[PDB]
Amino acid sequence: GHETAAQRYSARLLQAGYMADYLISGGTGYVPEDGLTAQQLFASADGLTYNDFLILPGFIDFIADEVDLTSALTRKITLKTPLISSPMDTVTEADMAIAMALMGGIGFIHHNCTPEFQANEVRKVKKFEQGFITDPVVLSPSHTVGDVLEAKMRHGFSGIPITETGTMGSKLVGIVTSRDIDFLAEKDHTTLLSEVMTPRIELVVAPAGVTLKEANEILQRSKKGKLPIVNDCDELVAIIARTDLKKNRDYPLASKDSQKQLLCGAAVGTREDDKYRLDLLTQAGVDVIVLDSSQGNSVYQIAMVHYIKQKYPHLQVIGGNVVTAAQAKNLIDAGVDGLRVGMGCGSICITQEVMACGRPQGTAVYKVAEYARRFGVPIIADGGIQTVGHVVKALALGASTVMMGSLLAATTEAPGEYFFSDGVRLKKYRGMGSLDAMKVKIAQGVSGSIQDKGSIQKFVPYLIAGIQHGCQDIGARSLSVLRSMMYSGELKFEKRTMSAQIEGGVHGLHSYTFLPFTK
Amino acid sequence: GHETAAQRYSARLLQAGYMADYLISGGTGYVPEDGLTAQQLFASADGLTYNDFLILPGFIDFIADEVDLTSALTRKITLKTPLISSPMDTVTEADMAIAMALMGGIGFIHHNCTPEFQANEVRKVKKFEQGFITDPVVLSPSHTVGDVLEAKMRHGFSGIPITETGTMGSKLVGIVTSRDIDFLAEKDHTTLLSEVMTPRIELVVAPAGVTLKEANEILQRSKKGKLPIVNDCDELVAIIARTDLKKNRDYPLASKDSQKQLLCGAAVGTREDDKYRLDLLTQAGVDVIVLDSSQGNSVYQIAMVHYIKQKYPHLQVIGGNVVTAAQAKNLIDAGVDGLRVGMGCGSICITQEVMACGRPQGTAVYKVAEYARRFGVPIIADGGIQTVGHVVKALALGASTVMMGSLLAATTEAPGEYFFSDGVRLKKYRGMGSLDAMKVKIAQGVSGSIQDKGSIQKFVPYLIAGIQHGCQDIGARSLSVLRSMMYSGELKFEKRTMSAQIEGGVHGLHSYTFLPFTK
Amino acid sequence: EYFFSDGVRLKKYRGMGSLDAMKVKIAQGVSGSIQDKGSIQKFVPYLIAGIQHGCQDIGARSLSVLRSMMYSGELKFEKRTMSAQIEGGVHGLHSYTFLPFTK
Ligand SMILES: NC(=O)c1ccc[n+]([C@@H]2O[C@H](COP(=O)([O-])OP(=O)(O)OC[C@H]3O[C@@H](n4cnc5c(N)ncnc54)[C@H](O)[C@@H]3O)[C@@H](O)[C@H]2O)c1
Ligand SMILES: NC(=O)c1ccc[n+]([C@@H]2O[C@H](COP(=O)([O-])OP(=O)(O)OC[C@H]3O[C@@H](n4cnc5c(N)ncnc54)[C@H](O)[C@@H]3O)[C@@H](O)[C@H]2O)c1
Ligand SMILES: Nc1nc2c(ncn2[C@@H]2O[C@H](COP(=O)(O)OP(=O)(O)OP(=O)(O)O)[C@@H](O)[C@H]2O)c(=O)[nH]1
Ligand SMILES: Nc1nc2c(ncn2[C@@H]2O[C@H](COP(=O)(O)OP(=O)(O)OP(=O)(O)O)[C@@H](O)[C@H]2O)c(=O)[nH]1
Ligand SMILES: Nc1nc2c(ncn2[C@@H]2O[C@H](COP(=O)(O)OP(=O)(O)OP(=O)(O)O)[C@@H](O)[C@H]2O)c(=O)[nH]1
Ligand SMILES: Nc1nc2c(ncn2[C@@H]2O[C@H](COP(=O)(O)OP(=O)(O)OP(=O)(O)O)[C@@H](O)[C@H]2O)c(=O)[nH]1
Ligand SMILES: Nc1ncnc2c1ncn2[C@@H]1O[C@H](COP(=O)(O)OP(=O)(O)OP(=O)(O)O)[C@@H](O)[C@H]1O
Ligand SMILES: Nc1ncnc2c1ncn2[C@@H]1O[C@H](COP(=O)(O)OP(=O)(O)OP(=O)(O)O)[C@@H](O)[C@H]1O
Ligand SMILES: O=c1[nH]cnc2c1ncn2[C@@H]1O[C@H](COP(=O)(O)O)[C@@H](O)[C@H]1O
Ligand SMILES: O=c1[nH]cnc2c1ncn2[C@@H]1O[C@H](COP(=O)(O)O)[C@@H](O)[C@H]1O
Repeated sequence: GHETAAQRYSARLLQAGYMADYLISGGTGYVPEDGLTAQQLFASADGLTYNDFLILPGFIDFIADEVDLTSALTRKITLKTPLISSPMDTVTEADMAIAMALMGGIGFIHHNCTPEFQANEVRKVKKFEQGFITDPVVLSPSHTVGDVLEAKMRHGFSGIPITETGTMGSKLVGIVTSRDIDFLAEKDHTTLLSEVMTPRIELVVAPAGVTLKEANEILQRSKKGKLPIVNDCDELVAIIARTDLKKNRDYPLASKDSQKQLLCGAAVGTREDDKYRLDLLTQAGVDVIVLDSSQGNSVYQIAMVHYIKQKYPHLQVIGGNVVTAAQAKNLIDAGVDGLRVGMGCGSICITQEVMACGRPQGTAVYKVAEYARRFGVPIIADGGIQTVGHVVKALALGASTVMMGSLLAATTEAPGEYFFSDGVRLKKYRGMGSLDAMKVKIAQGVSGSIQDKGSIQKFVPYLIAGIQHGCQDIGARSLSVLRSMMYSGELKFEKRTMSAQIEGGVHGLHSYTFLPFTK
Repeated sequence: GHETAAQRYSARLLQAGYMADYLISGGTGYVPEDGLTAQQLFASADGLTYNDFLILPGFIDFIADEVDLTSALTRKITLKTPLISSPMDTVTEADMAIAMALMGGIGFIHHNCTPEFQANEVRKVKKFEQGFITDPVVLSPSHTVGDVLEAKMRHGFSGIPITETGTMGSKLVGIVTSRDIDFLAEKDHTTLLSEVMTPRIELVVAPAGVTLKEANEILQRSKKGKLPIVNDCDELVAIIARTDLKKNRDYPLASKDSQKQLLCGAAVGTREDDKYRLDLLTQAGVDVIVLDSSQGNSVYQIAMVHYIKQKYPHLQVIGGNVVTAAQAKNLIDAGVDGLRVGMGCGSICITQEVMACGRPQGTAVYKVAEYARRFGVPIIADGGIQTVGHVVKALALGASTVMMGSLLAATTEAPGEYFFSDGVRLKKYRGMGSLDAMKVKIAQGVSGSIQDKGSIQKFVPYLIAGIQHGCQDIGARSLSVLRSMMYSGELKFEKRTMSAQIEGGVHGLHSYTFLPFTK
Repeated sequence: EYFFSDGVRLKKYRGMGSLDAMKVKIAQGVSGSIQDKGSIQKFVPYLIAGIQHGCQDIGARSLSVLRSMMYSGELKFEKRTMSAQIEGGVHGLHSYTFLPFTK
């Protein structure tokens, strides 16, 4: 368990020169009671959203950089950062899902596409960083230089081992890389690969059955770009690439499986066709599934959870969108590994004014997360996240991870093109029930647009630093400590009137121009 | 009664594989308590309007299309859809009242007109769709072709049976339709109808005393447009027309009486003059009456209710406007068959800031409907209905039907013309106390304008799909089940702070553009 | 389809070089939108009546006569300064609401 502000302060006093006190209480020192407990804040029976309250500051005895952001995504998946990219077609295809997994979050690929398109986008995420490359691009020596350029333009891989048959089930005869085809003139689609490959007698190779680390040290000291791995009869078993050692050095938080591939999630619906779609995604090596619906407490979703759990029992499933403990119960009881929380919040949404249904998102995160922790189930807080203060509030109220749409929209890794709407660079961002993309067919989203924010790799470390500094002013040394302080009543809250929200912002300045972060 | 979310979920589990539980309670399974009951929401003693609360989502085990929207309008009238057009001069003359009754609602014709104009607009509604046409347009053969074109331009009917004397009580001698006068040149007002009519020896006719379904089958297999009905002495009793079989096929929800005529309501005031008006409206065949006043709990209105009930005892009467149970009591006790609820809500209204009187419309619907169900009396929620979410909320709080002004204004079927005011197409919409149309003479309305929305026949199925999808996310199979869940405490509500209303809308998008429905 | 963008009914209208619907590929159109105008069968007779009344006020019995007066020098023109374009519009009214045509 955590240690109290009184215990920490008392310990820092015991580290310096500055009796019967331990006998009166002991460890439980006096702190004057101020603000509300989360139990008391929500006992009010009014719909509170992230703007309607504040967190009171604590006691600081660590630097903001020591703050641990490690988070459970599901019963069995842990991420080094609380951040998830929302499965929408204007937010997350493979470029976004790679960028989010590299910065220590995850992406879920959207399903407003064909089953084969979605499984191919998952396959692009899983192939980006590698331990042993077990299914490399291999060519036969009767091929041309034109084939090596076409392979580079079709996959993107310039380093191609050459085996006799042209598959892994064969003897290695050489390697072709970019540096031995790059200078060739346009007399390409004539020249055979035996004329250009570095031949197998010149190669540094390692014997099959080496661990990934032994093989790393062989490749590392060899100064080569690739290391082929070969069996006792001299056949090609795998390759490894120094690029992945560079990627590893460059991204110390990256969310990876045991094969050193990035983690990827995907969405599916609750139709019969989603059963086939799920089979392609599991063949593509997907790590976790979202069941992606406005109202997840349905007989159709509970059927699809039981189907996934009976067919792919090692696969992780997140139950859909819920806002009440009564909804969360039937999906936790159906056997989900996590839940998505939010309905009608979300910047592009109109569900509340179309359907009458929804809930205020601070209340929904608190009520669903307080119910879900009784069973050990993690919560994703989804939509309404406009600031790093909303992320810190969502995490403080009991969410394990936060899922963002509009905050990640109009980054360089978000799908589509910029188009410069109205004297601003301004990219498109639509919602999935938007009727802009897909019997009267009612809309539930609004087909809007968002300002440019540059790369995820520059914007997510701003989120991480904001969350860590928020935890430091609270006095929480990790996100697990922050939630422990909240359920214990140590974390205190204050409500805001309207004027309190106004004085928290920027007042009667004439001009106003904040710079978010400077590096 | 109705079956609960716990009972339904348990039943859907018993349809598959996935004990003391029945002995501990049985049927009343555990659901965690979350949100407020309607009785607890309104116990707050604060004026809540449709924007200040949300409905929490339930359990789904049916498709949204199964949702039954059948509603009581009065103690004795039932409509296949909850929707009513408000009796205002910029909303509802006969074109609107026909369009609303065809889509399974009703219209009440406005009274900012003469008694003879209002009775003629009712008569136009009652004539649009027909079983037996019992007093058809008839001519003598001694009329001219010019008289048939004049009849077509004065009534709108082309199929004119010809009887000797020229009335529906004389020997049939032929029929004239459009196809036997349409090609005639401008030598019209000379030629006798005997020269053009299909003669009685050529006609398909049916014997008087057939049922409507027997006559339908005879007309149907004949492939003619009309079927005359004739008695033993071969005089014209009635006609039927295949055009009405097409109307019946084309509009499966249409609100019809036993004679297969559309239902129509009308407004009258509480002055002594309104008795003559009421005589003419009942002559025209009107089905139901509104008594149309800002404050219905008056001695004048209670007089007029007693007069209508003593004179036309089969006629249905709706009480004025009320917002308190103390008002509702004296009108229910005077013997009304329904109540109109709302005062100072309504988009064009200023009565609250002029008179100091009114009530917040969510509270008023709840308090009046909760009092009125004790006596079996239906409620109309009137005014403030800006969205399909407001309709679902009004119905959930206990209204049986919803009456709309500004939402139906600036459709094609609403009275007046468009006039393109300020770069927007903008039809007129005014309120009935506008002083634009009806001592110092104080105004209570504001003479504004509303954007074009096309046909009622395209816009009402959008309302219907929105209400059905709203019921589906709530988990209600019908509007009766929705109100039963509300009075039982199964239906749960949350209040909204102002920031909760903000996050329910559209956030910091730059551009924003929602298509409401796609077909 | 109409899509109701900002409290106005709002059908789409683009230009054929708009890069919205078709090497740097330079764009030459802008992909805007236009307010609802109803049917061609109701709007074209307003155009026809406006053209006929314009010809009548000019004194021309047909469009061939109108062009014949122009090439002959019988048809006369006046230039407009900017203030002349302003007085040809609607002036210092507070509210303004023209009905185009009414059958
Ligand atoms: N979280 C939100 O607040 C929210 C709100 C609206 C839409 N969305 C998103 O929009 C997208 C579309 O999903 P959706 O929300 O329209 O719900 P959905 O696509 O799951 O279901 C749409 C409709 O079909 C029904 N349905 C689903 N599976 C069915 C089955 N097997 N048989 C019969 N009927 C079935 C549902 O009950 C509902 O009426 C998703 O990305 C979703 O997450 C999200
Ligand atoms: N519901 C609302 O919030 C609201 C508010 C204002 C107006 N309106 C509408 O505008 C219109 C006018 O409303 P109104 O209340 O002015 O109509 P009204 O005719 O009831 O009011 C007429 C005035 O004279 C009185 N009066 C009515 N009958 C009388 C009689 N027999 N003898 C003597 N005095 C009599 C009334 O008490 C009132 O002061 C109606 O269409 C009504 O629905 C609605
Ligand atoms: N070839 C290869 N080796 C890797 C990769 N990622 C990690 N390794 C190696 O596996 C061992 C793992 O050590 P770390 O990299 O510190 O830990 P990690 O958890 O695997 O990855 P990070 O979370 O990125 O630090 C080291 O020997 C690494 O060189 C990769 O993508 N490819
Ligand atoms: N060569 C190769 N790399 C693969 C393959 N599958 C995945 N990769 C990854 O792609 C990267 C290697 O790309 P290469 O084309 O070989 O070139 P590189 O060595 O990265 O050199 P640069 O691209 O110039 O930096 C590594 O991160 C590999 O893990 C494959 O079949 N062949
Ligand atoms: N002909 C006729 N129709 C009547 C009369 N009263 C009501 N109607 C209705 O008026 C409508 C028009 O009738 P007609 O003019 O005969 O033409 P129609 O048979 O509907 O066929 P259309 O020419 O396609 O409109 C029908 O829907 C009838 O139900 C009446 O006296 N004569
Ligand atoms: N002539 C005529 N027959 C009708 C009309 N409406 C229904 N019918 C007939 O009445 C009988 C009952 O049909 P239903 O399917 O029950 O029609 P309905 O419920 O009365 O009316 P809808 O709600 O319009 O379907 C059939 O013989 C119909 O053809 C009508 O307006 N005119
Ligand atoms: N394991 C190996 N043993 C021997 N030679 C190798 C081995 N792997 C690659 N080569 C050869 O070494 C040279 C450089 O290969 P490398 O993979 O580093 O090239 P590259 O990735 O195209 O270089 P660059 O990064 O500059 O573009 C090539 O001639 C290539 O065929
Ligand atoms: N019951 C009948 N028996 C015999 N002939 C009939 C009968 N009813 C109509 N006719 C004749 O049949 C012809 C077509 O009549 P119908 O009512 O179908 O025409 P219509 O509705 O005016 O045609 P349209 O829809 O094309 O405008 C006319 O010559 C008409 O006089
Ligand atoms: O069209 C839509 N209507 C309603 N909710 C949507 C729609 N599309 C996505 N959402 C939700 O909006 C969330 C993103 O909200 P945002 O981060 O505030 O922009 C998503 O993760 C979904 O839960
Ligand atoms: O002039 C007026 N003043 C006050 N209330 C009016 C007036 N005319 C109509 N109303 C009310 O306004 C309702 C329509 O409200 P709306 O649907 O919000 O536009 C009507 O059904 C009447 O109850």
